Amino acid sequence: MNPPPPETSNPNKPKRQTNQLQYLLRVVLKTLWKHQFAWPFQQPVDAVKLNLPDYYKIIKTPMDMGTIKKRLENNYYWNAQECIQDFNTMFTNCYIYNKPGDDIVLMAEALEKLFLQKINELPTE
Ligand SMILES: CN1C(=O)c2cccc3c2C1=Cc1cccnc1N3Cc1cccc(C(N)=O)c1
Repeated sequence: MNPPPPETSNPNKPKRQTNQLQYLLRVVLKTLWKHQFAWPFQQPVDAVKLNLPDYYKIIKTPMDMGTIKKRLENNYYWNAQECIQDFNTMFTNCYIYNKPGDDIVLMAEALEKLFLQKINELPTE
């Protein structure tokens, strides 16, 4: 059964736009989105649809690139490190819910490498 998805707006949280956050949307997220292994990570896990009633019994801080995309579009984040933390949470959730060698884990591993390649150098202020 599904919890509400993570928030993509929060009016008591201050917003910011930075060159690095713009890059995280235009380059990092929008490029990873197109990778052949991106599809599991483009939306919150629908545990009812996928018949994973344990998913949210294990994963307590869910995160996905659909949520990240919407947060970037809303200027939800204060800085690039906050957004990077959401990507890292998404990858780590996959490793936590699954185990080494699983197909979904191989997909996350490849996407994580591409993510790190792209954030290795960010634009400056
Ligand atoms: C983030 N996420 C998981 O952690 C996870 C664990 C098991 C199953 C899924 C996911 C998943 C996202 C997901 C999104 C859309 C449709 N289905 C999803 N699936 C199907 C799948 C993907 C790859 C391999 C298998 C398999 N068991 O071979 C099954």
